[PDB]
Amino acid sequence: MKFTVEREHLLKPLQQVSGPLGGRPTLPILGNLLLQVADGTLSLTGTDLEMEMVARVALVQPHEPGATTVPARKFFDICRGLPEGAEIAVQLEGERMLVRSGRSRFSLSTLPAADFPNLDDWQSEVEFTLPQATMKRLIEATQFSMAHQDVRYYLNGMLFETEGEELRTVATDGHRLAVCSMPIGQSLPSHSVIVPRKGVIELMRMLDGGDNPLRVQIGSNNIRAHVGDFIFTSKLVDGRFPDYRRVLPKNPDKHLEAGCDLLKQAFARAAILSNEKFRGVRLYVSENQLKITANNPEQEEAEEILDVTYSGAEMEIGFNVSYVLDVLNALKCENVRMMLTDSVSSVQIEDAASQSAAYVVMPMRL
Amino acid sequence: MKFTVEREHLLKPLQQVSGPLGGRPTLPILGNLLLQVADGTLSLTGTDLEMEMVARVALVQPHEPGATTVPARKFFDICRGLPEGAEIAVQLEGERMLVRSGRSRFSLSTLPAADFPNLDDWQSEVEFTLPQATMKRLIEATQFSMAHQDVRYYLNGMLFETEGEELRTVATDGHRLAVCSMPIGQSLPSHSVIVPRKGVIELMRMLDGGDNPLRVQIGSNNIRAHVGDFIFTSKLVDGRFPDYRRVLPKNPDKHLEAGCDLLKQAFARAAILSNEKFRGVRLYVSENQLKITANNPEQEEAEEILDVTYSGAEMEIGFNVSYVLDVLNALKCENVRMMLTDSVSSVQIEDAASQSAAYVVMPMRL
Ligand SMILES: [Ca+2]
Ligand SMILES: [Ca+2]
Ligand SMILES: [Ca+2]
Ligand SMILES: [Ca+2]
Ligand SMILES: [Ca+2]
Ligand SMILES: [Ca+2]
Ligand SMILES: [Ca+2]
Ligand SMILES: [Ca+2]
Ligand SMILES: [Cl-]
Ligand SMILES: [Cl-]
Ligand SMILES: [Cl-]
Ligand SMILES: [Cl-]
Repeated sequence: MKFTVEREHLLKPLQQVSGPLGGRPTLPILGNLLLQVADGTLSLTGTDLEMEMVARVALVQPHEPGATTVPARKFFDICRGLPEGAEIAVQLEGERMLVRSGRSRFSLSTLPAADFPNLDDWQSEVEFTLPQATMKRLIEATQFSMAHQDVRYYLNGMLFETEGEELRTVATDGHRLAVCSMPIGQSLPSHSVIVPRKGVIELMRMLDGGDNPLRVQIGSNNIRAHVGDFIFTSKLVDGRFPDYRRVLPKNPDKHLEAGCDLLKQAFARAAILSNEKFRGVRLYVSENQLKITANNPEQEEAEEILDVTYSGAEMEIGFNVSYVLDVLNALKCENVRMMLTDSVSSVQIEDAASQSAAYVVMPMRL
Repeated sequence: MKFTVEREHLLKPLQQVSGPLGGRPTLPILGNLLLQVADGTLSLTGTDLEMEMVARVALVQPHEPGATTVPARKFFDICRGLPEGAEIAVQLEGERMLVRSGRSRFSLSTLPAADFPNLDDWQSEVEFTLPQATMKRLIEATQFSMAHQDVRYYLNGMLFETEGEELRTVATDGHRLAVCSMPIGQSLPSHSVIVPRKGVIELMRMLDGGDNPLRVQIGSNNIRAHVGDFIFTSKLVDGRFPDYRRVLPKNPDKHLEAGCDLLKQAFARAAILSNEKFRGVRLYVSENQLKITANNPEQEEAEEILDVTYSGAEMEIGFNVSYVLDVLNALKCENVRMMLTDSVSSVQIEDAASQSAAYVVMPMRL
């Protein structure tokens, strides 16, 4: 195996296939990158045995086919540390990979490519394309509502659902939920899968905000995403994910509208004097007014009063203010709508000018 | 006690006296800010019993004299959380301190000002002034060479020495040393003191880069620095701080000059394949050439060759590459001079254009 590639044509793929900072790995070889030269292409692969990242680099300079594996971080750091425009010449010498550029020389330990884990081929059952910006919006809208290392593994992931011409994400941890839907202009089969946290992170990381579209393929136990000359694949998560349709309050009779930032800053200040564990705040809604209160065990108290748009019946309700602040921070908009029912029911929160995303927060008895 | 102050006039002082995050106070009340209204001035004080930060703010709106203490972080966060232009009205009502602005109300728990530790008065023995830029230069030149939680506490601090018309800082961890001297245009007595790590951090934090000169007072066991309407005091550290004059190599006549960035990038690449614990690299100097090599226990190897300016005798020497990189990162200059003796002696490193700072690194047997 031999190749010579310009620094700039290696750096991006090497970064693409790096994956998360974890370790120590199950096998030593999982800390290595698989390098394969065949048919005029260098392929670079990283895996943790469940997800896999593969980049392809066309080789315009002379090259010889073959494969090896090398320490991923060291190889990347070497390439990154070389000067702009550097010609990175790679070859094998016994059990080492030689990397040479100008008067810089490196010798890295290898492990056999034949020993690198090859995940099984699988069959696509659902396929669609969408802009990178749409995937970005879908994941960012909901990601914060995924559970955190819950024993119910399925809540730690994110639902991806096709219905009609829309892709939808749902995330929930039992206490609050987020759902976002976006049209992608294709007739889709009705289907849903659960992508694990680590897969969601990589789906986000692979977006570069350039013009390449995202091509997705869903199998029975896997999902693949292609962007340019990069492929990411992840296992799916088993389990039945909650139906968002059952979580949206059935028929909220009361609607409140307010400036997002004004509302956010009022909750943020009140939150300072809320219980550090339970984070409870109380809302009192009245004609065009919201009063927010908070107190903690040492009897410190916050009160905020705001003008808002509200003509419904007066009511009182408690919420975990972190959950509310999470939502207002994910809504990146001028005005918000809160859809209420009563003090023992959930609230739905949305951009006042868009129903693309909805958020549900359950009340607290206070 | 009563005052009303405009938010932006309160925020800077509150931040000035906040001190470090991640605090373990040795008395609960040290988590509180001391507020004192007297003679038309609000003073704000924070302390950990060893250092103390005091800000004074002139009160142009009605006020009433008195003192109390309140949780520091909550008070700051409340004021920071209020909108731009907010007027903050504060009133002490027994066990509670009321903080109100617009339609935002807060009540904070108080502890009596009478219970707030008052550090003893002490006598200045050495005094001088200097531009803030000179203090910044002196600290930034040497701070990185202080030890990291060494059991010899003096090594964790920074020596401040007056000699002639110069102020000098020295920092060392027992293996590498940094020293920087700057003229301050005043005839000084000969004196040296050790400022603890936390004091160095605050000396740096209190610089605003404005025209306010730094006024320094040194006593037998304390130091004080005044800038504008802010005073910082720190206890000094006991111990026998190393004499930099004995650490500088006596006759380092073999002088090598090289571009800082080229030297740095070569060391940074070689470092990748150095021992992760011991970080050893070897330097081979010869006419107008430097070769750097590194290897680790897996027998991975790096080699770098650069052109340099060198007409001395040939020699090799081993160094901890992290220490060398730390120096080159601190220098921020075009060219560097390395001043060598032999394979069992230390190296002195300087900006080739300035002798105001010097750095010493001990050799390694490799
Ligand atoms: Ca990588
Ligand atoms: Ca070389
Ligand atoms: Ca495969
Ligand atoms: Ca999962
Ligand atoms: Ca209404
Ligand atoms: Ca005032
Ligand atoms: Ca009190
Ligand atoms: Ca005092
Ligand atoms: Cl190329
Ligand atoms: Cl370079
Ligand atoms: Cl400060
Ligand atoms: Cl030579």
